[PDB]
Amino acid sequence: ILVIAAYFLLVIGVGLWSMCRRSMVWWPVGASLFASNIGSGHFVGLAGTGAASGLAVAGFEWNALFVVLLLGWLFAPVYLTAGVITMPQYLRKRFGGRRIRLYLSVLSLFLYIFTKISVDMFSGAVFIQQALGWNIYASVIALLGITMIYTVTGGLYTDTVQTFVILGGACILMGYAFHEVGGYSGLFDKYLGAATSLTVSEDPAVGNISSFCYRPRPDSYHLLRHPVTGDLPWPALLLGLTIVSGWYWCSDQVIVQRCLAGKSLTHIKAGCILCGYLKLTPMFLMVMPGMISRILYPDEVACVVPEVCRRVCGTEVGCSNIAYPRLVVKLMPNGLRGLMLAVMLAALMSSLASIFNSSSTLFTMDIYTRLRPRAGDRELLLVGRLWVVFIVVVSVAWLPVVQAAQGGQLFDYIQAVSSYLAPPVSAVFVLALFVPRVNEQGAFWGLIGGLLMGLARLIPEFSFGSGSCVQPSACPAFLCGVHYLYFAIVLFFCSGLLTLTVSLCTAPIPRKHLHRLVFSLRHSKEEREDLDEDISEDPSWARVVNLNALLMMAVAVFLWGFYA
Amino acid sequence: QPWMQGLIAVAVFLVLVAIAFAVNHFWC
Ligand SMILES: CO[C@H]1O[C@H](CO)[C@@H](O)[C@H](O)[C@H]1O
Repeated sequence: ILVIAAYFLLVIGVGLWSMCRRSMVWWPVGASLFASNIGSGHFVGLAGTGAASGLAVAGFEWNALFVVLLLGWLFAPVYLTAGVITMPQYLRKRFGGRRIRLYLSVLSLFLYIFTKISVDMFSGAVFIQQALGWNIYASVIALLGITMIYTVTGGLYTDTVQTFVILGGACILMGYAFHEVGGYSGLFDKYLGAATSLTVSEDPAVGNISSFCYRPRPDSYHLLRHPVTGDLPWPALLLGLTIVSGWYWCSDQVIVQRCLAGKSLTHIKAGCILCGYLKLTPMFLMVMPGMISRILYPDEVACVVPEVCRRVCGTEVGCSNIAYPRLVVKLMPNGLRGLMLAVMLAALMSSLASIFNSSSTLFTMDIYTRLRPRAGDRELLLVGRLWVVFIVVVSVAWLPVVQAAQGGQLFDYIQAVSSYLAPPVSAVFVLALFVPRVNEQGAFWGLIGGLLMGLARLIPEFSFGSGSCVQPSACPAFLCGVHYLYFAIVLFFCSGLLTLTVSLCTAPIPRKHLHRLVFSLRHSKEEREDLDEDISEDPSWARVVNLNALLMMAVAVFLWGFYA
Repeated sequence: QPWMQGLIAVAVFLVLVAIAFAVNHFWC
């Protein structure tokens, strides 16, 4: 309690001093990106899916690496040269019309409510539930209260200290966990025996457990699985998640807002390099501790019997997601476990601050100005604060859906939901950035068709439900058997085809309106038609960043290959 | 042996990057 009290005192003091009293260097930008992405949701989801499935889930985070450099090398020049403050404003400038911008902003807001805020709130809730032994809803209420206090006092230099604290805490935890199990060879030589001894299921619905998925998966060690037989197939990883990460980094407002503040293009590229190098790390720092929790505490983590799972977590399908919280509750020394919770709250606060700022700059700027062209600055700030409060309460209301989905594990739920609605935005952004032929309605109709098909495939997911081997969900295999990342690829391709079909069959857009808004015309010196910056880099720093980017890619590919 | 397959992945990625930069310098 002393460590938590000291950390809270530090936060209150820093916030009070900040309240009383665009040229960011590369390292603060990289720290801001990492803190915006990494939160309690990432730790909980990665640990839970590592306990359930294995290291393959970590390959998701490693695939967030590559796109960042694309974000740093392909779409950042367009964002800076166009002078676009937000992402929907870019499409407002390039395409025109107030229908595409408004709809895309609304869709991004919904992707926020059930991809960023709700998962982080539930992760903080499970942390407090495991540590403080409260109910799930009471834990959500407590997290809401403490996050309101943090926002009122702390609010927004801080990125570097947040990242340093998070990395230090996670490194301490992994150091004390690996020796607890006996090391890397200790974890790899004893993981497959993590099967629980309780397979009874006294309820006559299933009787004896099928003894197929209570044991760890035989291919749990392998990062790459079978294309059809194995869960999270490699076609569903390499191609499936690149499309989603395109929206996450290169197209979402959170990352571009945390990235547009760089001093120059070279500083932005170096910050992206730092973020990728820090993205090498969270595999070791999240997925392996989940296996640690599975090994030391198999009966309390790998439960399959509905009764014991309901006792432990309140859900009969999950309890794989309590891998990380339980781990810090017991493994860490008695004097510790305050610093670990402080680190977790730090990650949650960084993520929520970034999300709130991005949601404010999305709704308060795009929609409100589209509705109220002129308003006072105080009114704008009040609208932003009210939107943050409303977005938080909406995510809290949506949290019960997050409670039990995609087999009871959270990160698979994030990947599934983000594989249904993001690919439309990804296809629209790619077509706008690289295909001049696209028009406003050509992109809009493809986008709305992709949304309709995604919703049609998504409604059964939370209608019929999901379950484990004990009680598989009752839904057609044709509309459920295909992996969510496979459906992401298919929907992305059909949305691209629809957008191209509508565009080539309808009146194009003149080129005079298309200066510096397309990656093929970043360096054009001609004037714009105003349908409604100044990037530069000296060769020495440019080549330095290019070579270190190549080295970072080499390291990422090496770690990809090393874990099969 | 994880290290040998990791080295193979590094080699194939290096060849891929070399080809990409070659076509970049050829097609401008
Ligand atoms: C919420 O963030 C997580 O899921 C997104 C896709 O939604 C991935 O791109 C990212 O690497 C991962 O950390």
